Amino acid sequence: VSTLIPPKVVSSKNIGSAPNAKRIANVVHFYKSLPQGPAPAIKANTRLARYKAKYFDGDNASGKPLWHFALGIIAFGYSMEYYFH
Amino acid sequence: DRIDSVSQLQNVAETTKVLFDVSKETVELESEAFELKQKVELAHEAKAVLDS
Repeated sequence: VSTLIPPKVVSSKNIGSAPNAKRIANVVHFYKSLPQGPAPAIKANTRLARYKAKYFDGDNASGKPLWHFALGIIAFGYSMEYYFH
Repeated sequence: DRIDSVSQLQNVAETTKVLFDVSKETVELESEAFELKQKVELAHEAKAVLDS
């Protein structure tokens, strides 16, 4: 009809409602993120925890970490047979 | 890509309203040409009477 403001209508809606939702998820995701792998908390030792944080730790995760249980139970069971048999 | 969607709007706020005004006021300046066409048509009519 006459003059208007075709571009200035970005007030009524920002570009990309789906991109806006994605970016809003991105802001919460990236902001509420550790600076560089923060909050590790690996070490622990209290009676059994000295074995948990050492033997159930994934630095090795080899076969001996489970085999310690077998060796210990064998130590218990040999005395069990000695007191039993 | 969100930054890119923002990239086009960077050098557009410079002259969006400038165009809004340039295409408005200069178009508003057409009443002068309208009235001048009116007088030119009156001149054509009278000149044609004289030519007759």
